[PDB]
Amino acid sequence: KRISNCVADYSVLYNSASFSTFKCYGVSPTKLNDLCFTNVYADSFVIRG
Amino acid sequence: TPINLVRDLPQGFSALEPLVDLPIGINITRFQTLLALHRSYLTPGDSSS
Ligand SMILES: *[C@@H]1O[C@H](CO)[C@@H](O)[C@H](O)[C@H]1NC(C)=O
Repeated sequence: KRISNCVADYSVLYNSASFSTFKCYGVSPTKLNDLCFTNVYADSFVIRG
Repeated sequence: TPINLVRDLPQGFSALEPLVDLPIGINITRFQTLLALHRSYLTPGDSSS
């Protein structure tokens, strides 16, 4: 997936209270929204437990 | 831009303003336009002749 020319907030992508696991390295989860980047790529697939 | 003419476009000046931006990120080398036809009671209704 490729996202460009869009302003989105991740807060609603976190307050669902339904994700079993969460992992994010390199940047703090609470201060990545302010940190501006160029493009965001989504790597969606399925996997076993 | 409204006009009352068939062919041989007028010499008047009119600028063009953007409406929306599309950030595909992929080069394009060919294009093609689409047209809509009508199927009235005069035609048999088949798209052959
Ligand atoms: C143009 O498109 C082709 C086909 O996808 C691709 O292989 C090529 O790298 C593209 N060129 C540029 C400059 O993006």
